[PDB]
Amino acid sequence: DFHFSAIFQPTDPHHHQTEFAKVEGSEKYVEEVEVFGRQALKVNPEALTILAHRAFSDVHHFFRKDHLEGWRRAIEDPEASDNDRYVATTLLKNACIAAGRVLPSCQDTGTAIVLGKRGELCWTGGEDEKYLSKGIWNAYRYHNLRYSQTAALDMFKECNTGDNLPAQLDLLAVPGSDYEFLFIAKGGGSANKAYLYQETKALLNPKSLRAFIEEKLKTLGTAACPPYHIALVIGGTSAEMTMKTVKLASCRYYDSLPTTGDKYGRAFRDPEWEKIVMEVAQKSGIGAQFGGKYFAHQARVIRLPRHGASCPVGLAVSCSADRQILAHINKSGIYIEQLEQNPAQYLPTSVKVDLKRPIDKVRQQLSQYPVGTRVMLNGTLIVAADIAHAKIKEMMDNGEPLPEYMKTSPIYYAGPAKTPEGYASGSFGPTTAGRMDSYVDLFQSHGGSYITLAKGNRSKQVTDACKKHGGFYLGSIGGPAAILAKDSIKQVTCLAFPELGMEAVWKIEVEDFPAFIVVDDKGNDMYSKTLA
Amino acid sequence: DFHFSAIFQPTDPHHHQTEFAKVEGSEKYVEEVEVFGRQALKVNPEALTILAHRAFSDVHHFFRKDHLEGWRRAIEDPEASDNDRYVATTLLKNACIAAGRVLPSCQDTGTAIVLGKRGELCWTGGEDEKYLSKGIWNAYRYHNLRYSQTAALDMFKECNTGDNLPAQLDLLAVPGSDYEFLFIAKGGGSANKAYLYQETKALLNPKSLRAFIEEKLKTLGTAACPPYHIALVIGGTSAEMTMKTVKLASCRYYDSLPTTGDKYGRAFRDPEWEKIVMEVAQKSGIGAQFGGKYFAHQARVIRLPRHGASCPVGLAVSCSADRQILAHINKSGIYIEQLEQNPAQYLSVKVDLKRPIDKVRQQLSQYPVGTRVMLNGTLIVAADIAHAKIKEMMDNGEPLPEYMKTSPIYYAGPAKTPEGYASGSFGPTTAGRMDSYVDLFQSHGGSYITLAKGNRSKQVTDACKKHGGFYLGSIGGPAAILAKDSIKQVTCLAFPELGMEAVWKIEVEDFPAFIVVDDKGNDMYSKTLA
Ligand code: SF4
Ligand code: SF4
Repeated sequence: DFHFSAIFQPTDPHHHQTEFAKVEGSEKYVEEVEVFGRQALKVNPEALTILAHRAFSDVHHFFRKDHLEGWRRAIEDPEASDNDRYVATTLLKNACIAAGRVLPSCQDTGTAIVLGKRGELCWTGGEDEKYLSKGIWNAYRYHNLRYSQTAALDMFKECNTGDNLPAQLDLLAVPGSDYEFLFIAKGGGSANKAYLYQETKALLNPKSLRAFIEEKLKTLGTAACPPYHIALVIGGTSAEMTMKTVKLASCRYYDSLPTTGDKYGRAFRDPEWEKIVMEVAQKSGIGAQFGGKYFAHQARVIRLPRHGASCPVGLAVSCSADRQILAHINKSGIYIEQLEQNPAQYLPTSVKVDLKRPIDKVRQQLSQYPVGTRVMLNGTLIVAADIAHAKIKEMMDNGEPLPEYMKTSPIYYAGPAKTPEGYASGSFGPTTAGRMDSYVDLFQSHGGSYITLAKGNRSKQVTDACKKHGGFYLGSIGGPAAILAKDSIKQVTCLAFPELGMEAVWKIEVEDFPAFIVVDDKGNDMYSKTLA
Repeated sequence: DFHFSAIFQPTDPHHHQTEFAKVEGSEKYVEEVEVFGRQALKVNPEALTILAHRAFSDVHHFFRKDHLEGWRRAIEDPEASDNDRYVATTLLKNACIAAGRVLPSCQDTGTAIVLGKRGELCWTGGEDEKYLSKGIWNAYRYHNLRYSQTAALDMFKECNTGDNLPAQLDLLAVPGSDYEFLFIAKGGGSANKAYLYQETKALLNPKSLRAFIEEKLKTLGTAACPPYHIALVIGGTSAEMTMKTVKLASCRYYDSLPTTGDKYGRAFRDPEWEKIVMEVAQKSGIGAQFGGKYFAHQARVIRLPRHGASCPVGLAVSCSADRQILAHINKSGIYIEQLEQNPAQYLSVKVDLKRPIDKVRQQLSQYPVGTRVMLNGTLIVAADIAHAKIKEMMDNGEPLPEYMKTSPIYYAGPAKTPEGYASGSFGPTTAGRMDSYVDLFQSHGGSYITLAKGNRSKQVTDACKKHGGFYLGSIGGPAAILAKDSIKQVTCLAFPELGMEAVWKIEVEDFPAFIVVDDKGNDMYSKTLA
């Protein structure tokens, strides 16, 4: 006989385990009515604007307790490495700055994602996408965030949209008369560490699956600012469903699923395999960015049904800029998840490098030290990320020289958020280094980019380039954009390509800017053992 | 100033370009009403059951014109190879048999996927998932389809659900008072050829993008029964959004998008790059399964906005079992897309298996790869779970079973047998998924001859050379004509609890195949899919 079984059967579908705050007076936006014997809720669509505006403000200044507790664990665990403790302390101090509500926790204020669940009898007037987008627009326009969206005018010609739109608006039709939401401000670096694998039944045994996990976790590297919330989804009804599920799992949205399967194919969380993922992450030695135990805060593993011919697998992370917030609109008004507004309660050796010297003397100083050495940088950085590198390569392909401004100072891969009134800099942490790997040998062959500063492990071509050309790659801590702006970045000026907005080439002056020597001029790489 | 711009701005959002038939009497399930001054629609949820049942019945017996036209093009084009024409003719003849409404076009009757768009003022009572699922359950239970869904009792212990549930039910909240749908019966093999790449700005130039397309298309191989509808999505707001978009593009759901971008980041189809994809597909020589020009029916390329730090890319195909139906419910009733009910308007070495296997191997050794053969005799049928169970038995010290040593191994899983028929639809599954077993099984005295579809990895070529084996490629997709004309007896041999994934013993006549891998290190795909 027919038995309907929903794939997802959370025991807490409305997220009662989360603490919510009411938006004061917001009952004025809703009215209970009855039509054809059924209870319905009229919702003024301005409620959607108000809610999205608050969500995409709050999430940039505060974190959940589970995330903060993870950093505290990395500080207090005797098994944490010294670098684990240093990185987690830096990230907690960054969170304390961000809680001042001026500087966002990361310069990459993300793509705005809305998962909405509109009841059959929740009546908004139907212009939900426009009103949510207006709230998002307000959040990014009137706060010190960043416009991160790139429009395609044609296949290759691009421009920044200038407002962090469009958003990803996934509005679902569900039972009832309420409107439920998950808002995510998703960083690009962690979005890029969402991977889909097309596997088979041959994977589905303990030995094969553990070996697969060990291999795939290393491909995350440190490129998305660990400690990570790691999510792994085994199975699914389509690739897109697997990838949606792994995103939501990384946001802890599926924490209340059953922990056993059944003959109807329901989804389940698998605590045994979560523990295995954590053991693999800890034993990998990758650590909280620079070697140790704290590659991961926690793990979520969701097993899904599959077509017999298929086994899609999703792997994804939430990075240090772990930013999501639940909300709902009901007969009592607008409710939004309460994040931790006092992160300070979770709080309990270097070589000084003067960059205000000829770059060849800086190279000479760095050559004295092994990979893993912590340095403190003082002086000028030239800032250039993806679009600037591509434009400069295009100029060189058309016969122009590498610009002189690429030869005078170390190159910092970064893109700043907007500058608060009275501040020298907005949040201004590093970009993922690996995306620039194809340029390093070329630029060094033309006399520049001998020292680069960014975050994440890099490919072998960069290690080889630095050995051939007497170069270095310095790893900033990834994620602490607010404390870097507040304490280290003293002056920012636009140097080239002003038309590119935040993706222009900048000239910045820094003090006490921490980094580790990741790649030296001798063929060595701090990550060569843990990310072999 | 603020300007809202939806990412997707089709000029034909309601699919007016599609022809629909109304389900007779279905106005009884709907009532137009007015609530607080706006137009609304009451829908009896039984309409959802009726609609899903009809959609997931019709789609297994009929195709769209764009798909059928592609097979005709492959036959009529002087530049098509002989193998292109042979494969396209076989697939058209298969479609003619499926249009008899008894045998489905493919044994893999797919995962049931529903994209639904429920208007704000379309009121069903809210139990939409249950009522849609009942209609799907009805379609798979009361017709000669297949139960393809595998439930996980724990991480590794699995069972077939026995009813082709659960479905993928993606129900969206949209403006208005109607209910619009795309139903997809998605085969596993083409589902597996949905790929996500995480790229960078360094890809976004003509030379790099062309080279990327040329490399990634080859990774599709023939493993999802081409000619393909190829979809490519460049950009997206997340990996899952890129992958949803490439799925929908492959279903021609986004055909009416704009063809230029703007400063607000709207999605667009890119005809220039569609033409480039088609040029790459034709020049690859991969062909309609066995070399030629007809790797692809057509291409869809959608360019999306992206976060400056990100460039997700999706690549996906619709296979020979190209199965989707549009539908809508409105104040007049239930409307369902009309597919082509008259596909007919669009129109070797004999190998006796009734011998010791060593004699069959000796005969096959006389011929080069690319030779077309006709098989007559017993095939032993075993796919993914059966292979895993047999490996496990051997790892625990048990023999390779006798039934892996007597006959060619056909990798397949049958659909249900119609009353009065010898066999349900019964075409091949993708060979590559069994590659990890070939050397092992041959080392232990069996699986010397395998029969399936798709190009295989180098380990299989090496195994067949080391052990004196062969891989035979059936045409991929023509499951109904194979069942009607070639399969004479079917018996479950082992592991009956696995449903369609049991081991079967079948007796066949006139079963066509090509020698893809021989016993000498040669592979029919080595030039085109190196
Ligand atoms: S820089 Fe790091 S913390 Fe910020 S969004 Fe990118 S991956 Fe996340
Ligand atoms: S066997 Fe071929 S035609 Fe049938 S669903 Fe699989 S890929 Fe598609």
